[PDB]
Amino acid sequence: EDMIEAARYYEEKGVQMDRAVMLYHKAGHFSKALELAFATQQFVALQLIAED
Repeated sequence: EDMIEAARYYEEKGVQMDRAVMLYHKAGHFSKALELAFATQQFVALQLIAED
């Protein structure tokens, strides 16, 4: 439950929002992370989300 709010805070800042995507992926809530990874063009994040 924690890194969900951590990623929300990072997106609120919007500077480390890639790290917010990383945290969202770590939370298992790939539905929120996949859209952001596609938008940011992070194929590493996309592959990590798809495998996990």
